[PDB]
Amino acid sequence: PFLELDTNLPANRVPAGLEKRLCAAAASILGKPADRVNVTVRPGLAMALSGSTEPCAQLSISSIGVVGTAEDNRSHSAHFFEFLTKELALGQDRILIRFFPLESWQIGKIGTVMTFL
Amino acid sequence: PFLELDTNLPANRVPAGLEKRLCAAAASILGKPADRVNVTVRPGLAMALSGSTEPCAQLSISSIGVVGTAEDNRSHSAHFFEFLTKELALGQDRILIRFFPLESWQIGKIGTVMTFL
Amino acid sequence: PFLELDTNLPANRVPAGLEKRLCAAAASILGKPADRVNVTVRPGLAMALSGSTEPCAQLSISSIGVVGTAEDNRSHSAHFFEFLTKELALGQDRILIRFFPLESWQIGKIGTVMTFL
Repeated sequence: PFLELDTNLPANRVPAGLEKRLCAAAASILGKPADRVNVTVRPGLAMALSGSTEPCAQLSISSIGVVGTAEDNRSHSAHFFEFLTKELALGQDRILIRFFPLESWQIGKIGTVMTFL
Repeated sequence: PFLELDTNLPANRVPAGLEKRLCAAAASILGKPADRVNVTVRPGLAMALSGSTEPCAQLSISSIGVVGTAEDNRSHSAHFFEFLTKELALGQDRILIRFFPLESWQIGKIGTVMTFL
Repeated sequence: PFLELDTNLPANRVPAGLEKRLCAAAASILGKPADRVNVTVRPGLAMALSGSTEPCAQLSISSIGVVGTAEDNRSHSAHFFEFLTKELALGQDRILIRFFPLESWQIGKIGTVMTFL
């Protein structure tokens, strides 16, 4: 899975090790191994969420197979909100998630694509 | 709507309050309330646009319903170019926009997805 | 084409001129002119790739027509991995690519969309 987190928290207010703890959280929530989880955190951005510049975070989750229905994404959403509200000390009104299904022909790995691996 | 702006302008050359003025602009252009507009600005990046590293900006716009046809996106494009060329003091050759339709099962909000709200 | 590169290398460890050399590389690999290539590099991020925070890079490639099959993307992947492993001095285990097809109604250029140009 690919997780990308944009936040207007400065880098020195993002907890040390967040990118590693998010790998372990995503592994349990999405049912994929932690060594196949990829996390990108982009702090110190200028953001408005719901029209407000108070601290906030945007998470994008992309994966093959597991983020492609409302019923699956409702479950994933509940668990990611619990994790992030605690780690970032944000209210649930200050986080949004987007889910993007991927197919194997879209993922370039070790000089080929996943269709052939 | 979700608006993401990448620019090679340094943070101290991006006008103060741009993320808030872009909420109000997007509200009028896309016909959605300003309190449902989300803006992310990422300044100080290394960019080439049309092969050139002169100051430039990339805007991504994602929304349910309203960015899914050529005729709608032509109108949105004209209005966003007018707003951004003035705010950033860039020529129209230095801006590109990408439009991405979303569906309600893709948006995680308050621990669920929008399909159920 | 649109190329977006996220890396946990600090800005002062990314080779000067990478955004320009990536325009020339993408032109040859994707068969589009260098003056239609757009590159965004975001350095200094907090990243884990395959569960590890060692130096790594994520590349996203979006284009009309040329990134929409496994056979095309296998070729593109091989060439981009050769370019990036040398430029960033990373192993092939530390890079992933995502490919995204676009349609002309999604691209805002000079105040319209590409459908009308």
